[PDB]
Amino acid sequence: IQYVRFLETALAVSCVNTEFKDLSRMIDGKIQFRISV
Amino acid sequence: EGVENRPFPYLTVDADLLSNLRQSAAEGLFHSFDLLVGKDAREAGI
Repeated sequence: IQYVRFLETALAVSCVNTEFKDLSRMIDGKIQFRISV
Repeated sequence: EGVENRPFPYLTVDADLLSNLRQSAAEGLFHSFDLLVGKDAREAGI
């Protein structure tokens, strides 16, 4: 058995991992960008 | 679309998002987007 964590590896440099302890309740996520050109 | 146009405290980051932007939105890379030209570029009313 190789005890490997998602943080112990190098793939997490691509993903900012934040622990949300209630994710079954989120129906949907959203984010708004406003680019002024 | 699903875009909300209500005003917001738009947090300002320093990354230049707009590398080949208007060609991308006229091609529709984004799922859902709103082109606001001129008078509608303000904060809408509460």
